[PDB]
Amino acid sequence: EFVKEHDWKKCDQSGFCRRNRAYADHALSAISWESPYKIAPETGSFKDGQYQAIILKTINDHGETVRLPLTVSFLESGTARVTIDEEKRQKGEIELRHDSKARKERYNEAEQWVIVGGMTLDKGAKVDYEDKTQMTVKYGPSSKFEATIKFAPFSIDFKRDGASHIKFNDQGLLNIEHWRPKIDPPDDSTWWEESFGGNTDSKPRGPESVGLDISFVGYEHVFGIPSHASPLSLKQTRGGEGNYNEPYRMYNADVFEYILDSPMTLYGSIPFMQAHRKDSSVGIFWLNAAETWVDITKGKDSKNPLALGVKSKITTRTHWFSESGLLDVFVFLGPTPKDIISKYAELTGTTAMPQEFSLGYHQCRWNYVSDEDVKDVDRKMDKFNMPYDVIWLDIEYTDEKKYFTWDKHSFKDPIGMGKQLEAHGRKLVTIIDPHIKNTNNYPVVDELKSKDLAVKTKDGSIFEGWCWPGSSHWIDAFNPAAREWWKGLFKYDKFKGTMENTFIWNDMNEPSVFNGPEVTMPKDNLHHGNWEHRDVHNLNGMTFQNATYHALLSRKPGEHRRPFVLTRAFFAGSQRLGAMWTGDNTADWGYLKASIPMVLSQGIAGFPFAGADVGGFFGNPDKDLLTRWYQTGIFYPFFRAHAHIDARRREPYLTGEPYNTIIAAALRLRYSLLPSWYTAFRHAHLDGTPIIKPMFYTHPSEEAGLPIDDQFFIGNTGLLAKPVTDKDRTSVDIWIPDSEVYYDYFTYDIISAAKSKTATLDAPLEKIPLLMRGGHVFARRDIPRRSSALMKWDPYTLVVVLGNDRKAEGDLYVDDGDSFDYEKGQYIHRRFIFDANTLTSADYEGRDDKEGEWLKKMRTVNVEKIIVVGAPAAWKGKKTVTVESEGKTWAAAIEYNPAEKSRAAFAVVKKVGVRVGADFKIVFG
Ligand SMILES: [Cl-]
Ligand SMILES: [Cl-]
Repeated sequence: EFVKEHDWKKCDQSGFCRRNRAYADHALSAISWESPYKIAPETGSFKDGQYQAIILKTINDHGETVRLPLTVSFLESGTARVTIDEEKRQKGEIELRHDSKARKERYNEAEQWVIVGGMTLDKGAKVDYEDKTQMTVKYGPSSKFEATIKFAPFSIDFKRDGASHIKFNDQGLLNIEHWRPKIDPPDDSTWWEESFGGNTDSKPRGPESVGLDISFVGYEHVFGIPSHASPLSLKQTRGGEGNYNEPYRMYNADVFEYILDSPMTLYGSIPFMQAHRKDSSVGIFWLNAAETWVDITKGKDSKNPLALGVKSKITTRTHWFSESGLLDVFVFLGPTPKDIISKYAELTGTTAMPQEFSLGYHQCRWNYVSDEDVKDVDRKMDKFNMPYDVIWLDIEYTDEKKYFTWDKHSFKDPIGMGKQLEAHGRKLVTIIDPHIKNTNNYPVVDELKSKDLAVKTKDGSIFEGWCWPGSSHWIDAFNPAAREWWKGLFKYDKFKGTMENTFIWNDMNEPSVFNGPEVTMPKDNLHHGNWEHRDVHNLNGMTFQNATYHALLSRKPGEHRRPFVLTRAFFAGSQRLGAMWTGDNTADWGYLKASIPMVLSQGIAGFPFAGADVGGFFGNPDKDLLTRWYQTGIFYPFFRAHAHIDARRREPYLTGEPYNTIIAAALRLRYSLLPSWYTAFRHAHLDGTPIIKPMFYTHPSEEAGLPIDDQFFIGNTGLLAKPVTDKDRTSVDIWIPDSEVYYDYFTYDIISAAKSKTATLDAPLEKIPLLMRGGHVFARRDIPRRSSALMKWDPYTLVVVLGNDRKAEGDLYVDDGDSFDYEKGQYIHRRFIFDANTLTSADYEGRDDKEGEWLKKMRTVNVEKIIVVGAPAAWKGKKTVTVESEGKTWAAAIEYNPAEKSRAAFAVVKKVGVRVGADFKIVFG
């Protein structure tokens, strides 16, 4: 590695963070503090779902003002948007220092990058009341939501169900740093040039941060703003036992040996926060791409939040501030977690339909050293009956760190290697990063430069800095021209050695710059549009993943298929583009434990296709740690083992017995559940539903679930997992959320019924703690195969899990896994309902029964086995069920097994013989 001992700005070393914390400190200390911002009421108009007005900020004691245009939008979804800009900058009436050509206006293209829907204004929104001091707009479903805009001082309260839920500027922390010239007087130490990390930011605009206090009234838990090594329920940041002392930071960065339990930034940022309490949820999305900090405090609503004499109800106070751009905030009023995340996904995108194979097990390290190493690992996985889908090539596969090349010594036959993988339906993933080596005899860099596709410096020169290849330039993927050029580099006939099973890993896209400040670009670099790097930093990774995504749609004439791209850096909207992982984690138990809250936070922030490196990246995991890590990793939506260059080889067959057998059983469970995992991804695509779901999401009425972040439900299955993540543990305590019956997935032991509680479950090394909730049906594939592609035509097993209602529902989505034919209806989506002794299968969307090639071939694929857990006693002695499908009726044998000790009664129907694409009805009893 280049950097050994890294320097990260603490809040006090970030000028605009210092200024905004100081602004908060002053406002909280001041007596009868009034925000110096007022709506000029005569400038206001409401029409057709939108309020527009001028906020006047008073900027000195003479009462001089600047004009800050306000726009409040009320969207058909019931979401609201509040935007504040700065008129002098809209007009261009400022002067940038240093003869800079940077844009004068406040960055206003975050919307262009992030927002894909949800923007229709609600012409049903209406002013309920309006005088010279305030106005209330009714909006949302049946006009149930209200926003009360107070003019002087400016504030907005967002209300429903007879209460305020979210307040803007209640504490008076609104801060829009208006443009000023650099003048010596007739505290400005952070206003202009700032130095850190071996770099001086020329700061041509001076101060321009935007900040606001957002209060969540009556909420004691807030969630989101990934990525951090931190609990799902976010910590306070202004001190106290078990709290942080610095704000959560979002400034995508390459953080060497990142630590646990910290508000420090990691590699990606999604500035979306939710607040949840029993039966009420709200949220905000802060649409800003610049460095952003969020302070969080909790206490009573009184100015001294520890005062006596006041009601105890807790308000969570949050203080958001970004270096530049618009103040631009979306407000979600729920009332459930599912509602909020759905509405957020309508705005920023749902999860892309994945390549099916990408849900399988990925095998990676730094590095497989040759094409022969790759082919050998492939063979050994099969020798050891460990299924996997993809083998990965880290940076040593390239010729001297030039992307779009292969090391000729070590990778002489990449097509041969590809074809070997293709023999089991397996894939290859190759790393490609945004740093393009600055060297002679390299057409990729020649074109990057001559076509003006590289990121620029403060004076418009091509930026140069160091990364893996040494001296490099960076693709400016903000430029559509750069994205279009990038597409051309990936065609199979151009990127020699690649073929139809080759997909792509994007890394170091924060961007990582080894000699740059905080290992990234200078803030005064310039991008396409003449935006400063400060304006757009948190978007950078996403623009690069975007470029690569679009490059993989078609790589030869007539091809049109789903990309698979892994990214390190990301933003709101990256869910449209592929997977993420949590970067360079460490081979230790605390990082295994921490992975679960991190991966959960990803999904509730609308980017669920997420995982952590299995085994941990840095170091050498003990055999038990590695084994437990597989048992956790099979529940990551993105499931990959990876290891640092100095770490011992740890392909899973190297572990030794008994670990090999336990790891193989974990892999087989992941594969068996693939039908249900894929269906979970379908729901993420349809409406932004998380793939693995925390308790707050599934059980919004159960208050005790709010701080729980070590257990989760899988998709739409009712499967409740709590992996073991502690050394030498041989049992686990699972929180049972409700009064439903819960069954051990493996033994059908009844773990709980009738009442929410904590249950202790035996959990030796060989146990994966996994429960099945009553009321659910899920599909699996029992026949073990070497890869997901080799399962494609195999029969399904349905597991029907009954509680006392003897009623259940679930679903199964299947398609060709690769094309966009799903857009034209070429898929199977079954809704399974058990009710009144009958299991039925119907099309999920109610479509009437034109079959393409894939649908036709699926006519050979059946449901063959049904297992009913919690089978009623009345079925005892009955030797058949009656099956009806496609006009034919027949008996199928059923085996009834009575309850025994704590094991549930269960019944098994074998050789059901019904095609999965057809309606059916099966009557029991
Ligand atoms: Cl002005
Ligand atoms: Cl749910």
